[PDB]
Amino acid sequence: DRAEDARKQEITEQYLNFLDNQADTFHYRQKIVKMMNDGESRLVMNLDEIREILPERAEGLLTQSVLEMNCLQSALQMAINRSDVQAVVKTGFHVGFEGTFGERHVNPRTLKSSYLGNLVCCEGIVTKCSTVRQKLLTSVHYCPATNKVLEKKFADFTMLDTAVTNNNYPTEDENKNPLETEFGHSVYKDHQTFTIQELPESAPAGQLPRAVDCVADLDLADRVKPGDRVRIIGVFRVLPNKQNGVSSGSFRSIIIINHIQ
Amino acid sequence: TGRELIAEYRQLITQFRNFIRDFSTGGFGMIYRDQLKRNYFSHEYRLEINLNHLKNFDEDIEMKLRKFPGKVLPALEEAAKIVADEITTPRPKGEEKLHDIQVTLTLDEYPTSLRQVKSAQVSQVVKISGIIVAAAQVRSKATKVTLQCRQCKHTIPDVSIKPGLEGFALPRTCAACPIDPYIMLPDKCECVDYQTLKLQENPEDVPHGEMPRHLQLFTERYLTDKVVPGNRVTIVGVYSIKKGIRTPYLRVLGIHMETFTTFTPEEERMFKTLAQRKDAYELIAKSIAPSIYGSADIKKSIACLLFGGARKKLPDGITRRGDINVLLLGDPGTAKSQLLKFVEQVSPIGVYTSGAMVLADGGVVCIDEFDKIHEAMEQQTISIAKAGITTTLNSRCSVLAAANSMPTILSRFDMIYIVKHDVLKDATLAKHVIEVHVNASAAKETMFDTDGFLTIEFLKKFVTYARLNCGPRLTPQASEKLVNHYVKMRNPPITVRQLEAIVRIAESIAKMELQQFATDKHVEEALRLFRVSTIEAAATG
Amino acid sequence: MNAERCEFIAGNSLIEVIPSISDDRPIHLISGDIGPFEAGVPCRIPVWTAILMKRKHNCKVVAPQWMDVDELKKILTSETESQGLAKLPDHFFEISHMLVRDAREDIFEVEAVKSLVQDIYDRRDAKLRSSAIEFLRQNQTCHAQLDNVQLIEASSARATLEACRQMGAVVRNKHESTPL
Amino acid sequence: VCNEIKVRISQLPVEEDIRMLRQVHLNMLIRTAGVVTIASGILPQLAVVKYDCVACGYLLGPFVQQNDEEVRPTICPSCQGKGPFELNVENTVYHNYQRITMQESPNKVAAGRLPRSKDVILLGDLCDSCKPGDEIEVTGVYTNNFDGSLNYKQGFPVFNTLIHANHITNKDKMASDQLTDEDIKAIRELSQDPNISQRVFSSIAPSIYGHDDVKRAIALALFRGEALRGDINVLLCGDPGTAKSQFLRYAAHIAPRSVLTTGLTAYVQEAGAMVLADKGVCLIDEFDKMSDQDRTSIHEAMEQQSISISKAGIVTSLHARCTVIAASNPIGGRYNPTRTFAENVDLTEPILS
Ligand SMILES: [Zn+2]
Ligand SMILES: [Zn+2]
Repeated sequence: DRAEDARKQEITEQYLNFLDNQADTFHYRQKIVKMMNDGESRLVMNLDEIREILPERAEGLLTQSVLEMNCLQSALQMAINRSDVQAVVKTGFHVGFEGTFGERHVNPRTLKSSYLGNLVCCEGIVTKCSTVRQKLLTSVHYCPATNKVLEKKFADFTMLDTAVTNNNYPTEDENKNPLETEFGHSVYKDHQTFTIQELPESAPAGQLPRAVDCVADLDLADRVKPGDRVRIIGVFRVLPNKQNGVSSGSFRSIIIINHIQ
Repeated sequence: TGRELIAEYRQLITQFRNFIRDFSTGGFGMIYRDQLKRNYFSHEYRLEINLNHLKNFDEDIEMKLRKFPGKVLPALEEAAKIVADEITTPRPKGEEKLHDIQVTLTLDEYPTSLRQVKSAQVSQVVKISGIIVAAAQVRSKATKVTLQCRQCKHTIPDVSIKPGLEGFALPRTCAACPIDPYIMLPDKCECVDYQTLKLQENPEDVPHGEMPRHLQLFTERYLTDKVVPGNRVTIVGVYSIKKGIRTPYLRVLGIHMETFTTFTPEEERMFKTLAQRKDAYELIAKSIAPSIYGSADIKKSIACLLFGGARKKLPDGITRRGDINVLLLGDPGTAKSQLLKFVEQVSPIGVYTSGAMVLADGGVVCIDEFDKIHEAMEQQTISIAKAGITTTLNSRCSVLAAANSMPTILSRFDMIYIVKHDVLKDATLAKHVIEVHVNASAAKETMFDTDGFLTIEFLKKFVTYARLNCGPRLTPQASEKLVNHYVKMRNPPITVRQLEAIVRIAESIAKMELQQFATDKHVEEALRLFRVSTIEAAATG
Repeated sequence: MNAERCEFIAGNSLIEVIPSISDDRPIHLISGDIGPFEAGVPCRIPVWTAILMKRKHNCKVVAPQWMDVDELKKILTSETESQGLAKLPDHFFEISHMLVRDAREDIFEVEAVKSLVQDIYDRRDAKLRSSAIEFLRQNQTCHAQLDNVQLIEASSARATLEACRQMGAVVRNKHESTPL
Repeated sequence: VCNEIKVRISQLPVEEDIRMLRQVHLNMLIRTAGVVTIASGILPQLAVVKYDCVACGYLLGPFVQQNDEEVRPTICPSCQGKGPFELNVENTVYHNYQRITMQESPNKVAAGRLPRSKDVILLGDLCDSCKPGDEIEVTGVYTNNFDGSLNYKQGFPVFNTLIHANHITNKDKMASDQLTDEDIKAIRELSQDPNISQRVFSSIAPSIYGHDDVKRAIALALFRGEALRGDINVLLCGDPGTAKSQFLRYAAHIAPRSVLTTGLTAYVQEAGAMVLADKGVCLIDEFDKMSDQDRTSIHEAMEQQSISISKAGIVTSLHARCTVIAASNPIGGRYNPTRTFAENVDLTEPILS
């Protein structure tokens, strides 16, 4: 376990040195300054540029994508903390990717279970859309009986973070005093789902075209409508299911989006 | 009593290892050993076994494999994995991981009728024949899963799930915590592909005056995406009941199927020999529909329709069409539908019909009964704006139309014929045609055909070759004649549409000879064809 | 050089037979005298002559001592334990294939002998594959050592020679491109 | 071959209506008759069950499966405890099962009443023995059981009722098309006579007088060409009251397999008349009174002798190789001899071809 902690410290240090190099050859520090002046909260990186300076990070970022991406976003937060500009945004800062994918450029027909857990880039036509809806992230409560403030965090399978918790909404103190929600301090995020189908120029003749489901959050919501031709970058993942303690072995799969073109 | 089952399982693994190693056709020919080695180095982690070979090697394990497949078959897969490790070691660096191998079966017997699977055959291996009628999208199924307790976070790893359309039940209470406390980690499980199909019994075997029956099929890993609706198949699989009444389904163990753009130097030399011949254009026109008498200029026009002109895009972006369109008028007889069916067979892509207009990008559509679209013909596109929809459908094709008789749509057709006192010549034609039909009754009782006409299988390939390779232009001397002809006809219904149609026909004639350029010869033949076709409409009606 | 010529060279080896015919004088071959033959008394002749007599029913072939099952197991043990290629008798695979082709009546414990020979061939093939793959990642040298390789094994592996000749040109181009 | 010989019992003396069953007849043996309306597919049902004991590997059972229960054990005696249980795949036994619905015959209903209906259960070799539309007669046991949802539906403690079938006679089974040596001798002796052609031609429909052209067309169409359609197709057009339907009735009497209908192809929600008439004779009245759906489907069927169906991606086709004899009325109520047949009949030339 401690070796895993040491490796994560090493990986975050490598990404932090790449981001906040003393004379930045790739100018991502100046792009961070532009991002914080504009009030945006995600940074777009060239995977081909990471590939030159840290190829052992870049090729591992495709196969072991979850741990590498978590380490990269932690390094981005430390790089922001070194600035003289202040972190206004209550949601964290995020990363999207562009570049050369090769093996992992796919279609809804060719996305199959060998690719689960990997970063992928996929193409198609938007065929459905949910309306934008708000989702709880953290809740802040005031205890009037004791003048203390309680907080709670929430997590879900559709989020990149693997960690899980009880997800019960708190109502009482440990001393069973009642609690009051602070709506001005609790944190929510915008949420949307959609689906993409094969392009009609590529689907083989006679057969029905195949399709894939997609999840988008925060600034990526409210960007698409039906009929749009899109290229989408994200992690391909699987979702379990339960009914009365009996589980069918057939699970559902989605793409958790990082970036849209 | 688990050690007795362990003894049985290890004994089965020993016997299947001996079968894979020792079966031979004589000499050094150990067929399954060689096939497994070749598959593993081809990165296909599968093997296929014949049960009659297994029955000759050892009858008892074959009988057990048929009657208890869910118990016995994992031992065979494990034995295949062990033998593959023995064959391939020591593997090169980076390839140390040992892969997991799927075993499939074949069986030489008569298939069971789909209506006559006895209820005693549940959970046994059976062989069935039929037609695939539907095929769903590929999905993922979990093979091994990891469980964690919600409260105290104790884990159960590598819980394995049985195959097929079977669920599994989680532990009710914690092993180390309310009712049903375990959850499944999305990141630490293993998955494989699966697919669902639907099988219909063969229409030959349906009893008289009844509808066919159906059965559902389950396929896994390398048996997915092997079939399409309409295929005829024979299947070996386990007869199962889906999880006091249950519906049945078949878990597939083996499938057996019951059923251009690339050329050789021989094919190129054959095409070039025909192109080198002087009578090539007349020979192709003769080769169109030899069973139907006469109609020489119409057959020449159909050849021009098949080959088409060149297709152009100038620097300002305005494109110029290559397709050619032909219309036939007159009496409803004289084998018009048979000509359309011949063009449907010969064309590289095409459709016959009485939407349908869309479905032939780069192809040919034959329309019968045309007296039953202007945007489709000219723009190669149709558009719509009704309540709640506006779209455009775009497709490129040539059209051959047959009518039995609007003056508006006659502008859209490049060539028009009126088919129209035969009786004395028709006596000789009646003799020939009835002799053909009596010879067909007697029958009821590769460049060239026997009669010197070109074969369909050569002609179709030659058209597909020429379209992707020729692309001609006009010579300046060929261009000089058309200007004088246009001015003379217009100042003695003359339009630029007709001028461009004549240019397209001249390019189409030069395409068949595989020319770099069209000349005065091709222009004069194009002008003759245009006059002979179009002036019939000026004279008549 | 190919497998037929490898078998042709392997035919020159000597092997022991028991005749059923008899003859008085020797036979004065250009490759040296071989006779005389007495019925029921063994003698040594070339392998090609032995197969020629066996087809005409004029003799019985005596298998080599290394075709004993215990000896084959010793060879398999040494080949499994050693990192490089173990040493074998001369023309081992060729003589095995020729005798199984033409004289399998006289071999004793035929299926066990055949299976052991196939095992030895399989793992020697894997060793040669791994050595060639590890060589083709090299840039620093153009040399390798391949002790106890058989002639047919060398004949089957001539793609590596062509690959090394192609690699040398690009290495020479880089050396000529280095500035001064 | 077998394990057990079943005894079926027939000719039970007392018949009941479905309408007249009372609480007296519960657990008694009865016999009824009616028309089949709905039939399920054949499905396997549990018959004898055994279970594994997870705690010690002991096999529990056998338990004969009762009619309306989920039979399970509770204690394994070999460990004297409530060990967990699993179904034993290797020793469970199944049998075939089917469920049908039967209605009172329309002929036997009195004035202004609605017919009643019952559900019937078939097991084993009684399965697949009848179709919807068949007049059948059933012998079995009349029984009852409780249903709480039926109680909540009616508002009183009513009970569900059923008949478990024991013997069935199908009154609509056609005769066997098999010939004795006596029949073949009679056929040879008939065929030897020289007047046999006129015998056959005139003896089709002997009540109708004249119309030898129609009689000869029907006679040569009952036999078939050898085949490339081999079937010979006939169309009749005539004034109303000219007995053009009596010819179809006599053809329905004499044809080997026949479908008699009136103005026809398959239906999606089911086979149509030509599909049912495959390798038989299809007889149609009121042919001019078709819809355009009928006209298009029948033109496909006569062109290809097979009918295609497509629905939600499922694609099929069915054989319809039949001889067609059709009848129709002319335009305006009467034929006009100043006009051609193609003018008197409203069908187009692609149909009339
Ligand atoms: Zn617990
Ligand atoms: Zn027990």
